Amino acid sequence: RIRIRLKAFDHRLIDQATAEIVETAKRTGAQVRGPIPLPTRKERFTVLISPHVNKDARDQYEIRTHLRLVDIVEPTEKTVDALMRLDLAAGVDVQISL
Amino acid sequence: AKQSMKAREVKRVALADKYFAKRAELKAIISDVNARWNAVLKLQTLPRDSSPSRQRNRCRQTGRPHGFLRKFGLSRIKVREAAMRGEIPGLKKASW
Amino acid sequence: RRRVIGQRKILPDPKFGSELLAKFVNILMVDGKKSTAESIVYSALETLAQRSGKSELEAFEVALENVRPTVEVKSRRVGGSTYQVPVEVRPVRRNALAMRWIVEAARKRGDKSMALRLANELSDAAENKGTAVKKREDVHRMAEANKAFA
Amino acid sequence: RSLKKGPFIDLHLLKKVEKAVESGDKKPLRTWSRRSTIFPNMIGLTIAVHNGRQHVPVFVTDEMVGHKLGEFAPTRTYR
Amino acid sequence: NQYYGTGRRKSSAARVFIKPGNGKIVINQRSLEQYFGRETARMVVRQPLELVDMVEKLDLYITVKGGGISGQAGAIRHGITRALMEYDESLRSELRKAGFVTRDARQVERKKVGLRKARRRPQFSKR
Amino acid sequence: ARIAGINIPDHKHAVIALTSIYGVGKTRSKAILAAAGIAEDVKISELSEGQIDTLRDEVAKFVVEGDLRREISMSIKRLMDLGCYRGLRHRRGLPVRGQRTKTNARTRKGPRK
RNA sequence: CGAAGAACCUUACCUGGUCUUGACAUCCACGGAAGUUUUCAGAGAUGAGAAUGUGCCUUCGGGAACCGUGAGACAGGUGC
RNA sequence: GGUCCGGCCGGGAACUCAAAGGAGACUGCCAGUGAUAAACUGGAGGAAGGUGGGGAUGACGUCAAGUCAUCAUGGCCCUUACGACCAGGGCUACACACGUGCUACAAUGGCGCAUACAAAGAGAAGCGACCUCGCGAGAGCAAGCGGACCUCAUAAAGUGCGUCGUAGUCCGGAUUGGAGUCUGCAACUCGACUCCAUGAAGUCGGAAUCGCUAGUAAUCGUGGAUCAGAAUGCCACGGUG
RNA sequence: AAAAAUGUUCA
Repeated sequence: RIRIRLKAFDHRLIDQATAEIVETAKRTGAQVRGPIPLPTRKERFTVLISPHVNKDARDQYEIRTHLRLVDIVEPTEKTVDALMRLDLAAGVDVQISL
Repeated sequence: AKQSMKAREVKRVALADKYFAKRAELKAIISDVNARWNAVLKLQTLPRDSSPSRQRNRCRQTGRPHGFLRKFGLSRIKVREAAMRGEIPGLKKASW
Repeated sequence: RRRVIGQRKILPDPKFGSELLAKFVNILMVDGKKSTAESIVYSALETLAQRSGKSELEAFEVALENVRPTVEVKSRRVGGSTYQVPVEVRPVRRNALAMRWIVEAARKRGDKSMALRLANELSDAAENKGTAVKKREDVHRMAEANKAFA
Repeated sequence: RSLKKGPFIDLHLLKKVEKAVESGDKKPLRTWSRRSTIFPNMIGLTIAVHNGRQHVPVFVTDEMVGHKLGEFAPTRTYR
Repeated sequence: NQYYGTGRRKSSAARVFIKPGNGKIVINQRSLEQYFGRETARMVVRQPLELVDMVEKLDLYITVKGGGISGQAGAIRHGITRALMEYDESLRSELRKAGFVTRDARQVERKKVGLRKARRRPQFSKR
Repeated sequence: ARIAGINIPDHKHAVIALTSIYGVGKTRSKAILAAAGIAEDVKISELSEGQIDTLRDEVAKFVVEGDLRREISMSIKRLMDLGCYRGLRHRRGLPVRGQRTKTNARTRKGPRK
């Protein structure tokens, strides 16, 4: 029903401080979904570390940007009060659906 | 730096979507590859003005084209500088 | 060096049951790939089978273990004087080397296909058309007749 | 390169041409421009096309089935 | 199904449900030589099966995904005898020392900056 | 065979035999044979002279041979008359179509020392 | 190799058009809402125009933004 | 179980996968060896032993190494200008020489047919299916997706068959002619792509010279960045080996 | 235990 997309950088953030909305939603809603993974949409760069020549040294970058989305699904539409106005979180893509 | 070289570059972007882009893009069928009609055609080749194909994306702290990254909107070094100091979330050294 | 360095063991040919046959595909390895190699192996194998209802495997074996390499020249110290020492070859490495050579010898016989090569080529056992006879007349020529020591 | 699906006109300096075909040309137009289709009907003129330091008079030739000004001027000079 | 096996070898992981029934290899509604063209590969993974002789007496379904051609067959070879260490725990030793629950770790290595491949570097000359 | 005039290669399939021999190349080879309903993999060893009648007609709908070879040279010299970038360039035979004008020009400009 | 893209433009180089508190900075004074759509000539830069808009606050003077002009202290220089 | 037979439907979370948190390896045990010393060599068990495999980490320092043009800056210098703004041209000459690459010379191959299995990224002025036309490049028409949904998307060597026969050819592809597509106001110098025609040199390379120790070399594709629009370049990914 | 020179001035 509802899609709940949690998309944040660190595992110390997509997993931590994110339980506070799963909590409050139990009473108001009627179900919870646990934290379901997703194939993680990630990057890696290369920037030439030198200011001039020397391509033997380039700084090679990586960047996991984790995706456990949780994705609580609710036919119960009384969830919304304690879900979204009440609780708050930043550093994490918070997205809701019908 | 070279303040002067930069200054130029800036103003091209104002006109780029204020006297061009939807002023110019007004071509429709009769002036593209769909169809042709020389009337309209030759009088919308008539203004040239500013153009984004005469604009490079540029670094916003150098304005050189060499070693450019769209992705951060800045050049080679003006990524690496920030990135080494650990200012930017989650960029890290390759280590897999 | 200070360690004897080799690598993993290759698998024996699984549809004739024979490691030698699989190590000769490797010799013929074309595009980096065993596949297009195995074809021709098998093509010329049959050629040999027709002329030789009995084993056609003992015309590889005889030819190449008649040839017994032994020569190189090195030097080591002995009693405070170095001396130019001639050195023998160990009987195992004689084997290991010899199997390769005959099959190396193909793709230069100026045929159309590796059929006509490896077929006519391999069949001989002591009257070789392969490099095996052609190294005989150098190995024993050298040894102990222009080699001052074992 | 190509005029695409149906043709272009390739306007580049088409503000002088309409003045100079009302008494003809015979006189060397100081022209920076190096592009514009020379039309087979715009002939008998004297175009001084640029090469970036000298404008050279070039008398247009008949039957120009699709060509540029640029192709008829020096670009860099040999030994 | 009554015995399961993983076996993930050469980037291909293959499900194994060993079912009660009779010797046959049914894999994606086909056989080996039917899910692939000419193969050397087909013989190699039957090698544990003749090792003490089976597949005349039970049936199996396999669902291999991804990786190689040989890599797929890598997975098949791996998972069958990770489901035949649990059919038989007496051949537990005779499968680990016969290198069939041994994972192949010769896996393709990554490219680097300033190098053409994993170790390859440019040639230099001057003549 | 020959078509009717000028030899072409013999004892070889018909697509082969048509060759590149001025305005009839690879594409034109099998397209022509397909067109006149004669079989493509008919050797001149296997080539009939009832096949021969329908042949000649389809190659007459293209400017081929000596005829072709005029027009072309008239047009390479065309561009020079103009004195085109392509034009003048042909007087020492310098690359026109893609190729370096500095170097690497062995087979257009001629070779190194 | 610097340069993970040299048409013009970029790009420093060149030839030409053109300017000198300035293209880019700050501050002071003057004039003017900012702007809007348009004409002619020029390669364009621009130069010279035609109409049109009369905003934001006011303590009604005054300001706030911004445009043009004036003037220097200054400014500019991928120059060594 | 159902099935439009298609994980197409419910359904079950087992399973692969996903990805957060763990289990494990410690010469730890077993024998021998060793100054009874440290320690070493075999053995076992295990997915993995004796710096397991692959990254990332360059000491005190040296090279007045490079880089005032990435940027920062001491001094020096230019000041109706070594300043500034614009249009055109150049940076894609060429008479040679060299570096770094790419492509072939062929049947262990080339071509025609059908066919097998991948991994990892990309993305709302965005990717653009579809369906229509276009031989074709591609143009039209237009859905879908904020992308473990939809689009880019279609792996290629490989495989079974058809053939050609070791010819500079059916190899190879340069050169050039003519006609087109597309990005851009616009492609003449100096943009990329396609159609046809023309069809090269090269018959596996001297003296000499280089890399690479294992999934390495080898080989076959694939994607990404850059980028209005220019990869035989760079960066990254797997298949085979 | 396999022949072999030579290095403009200046921190």
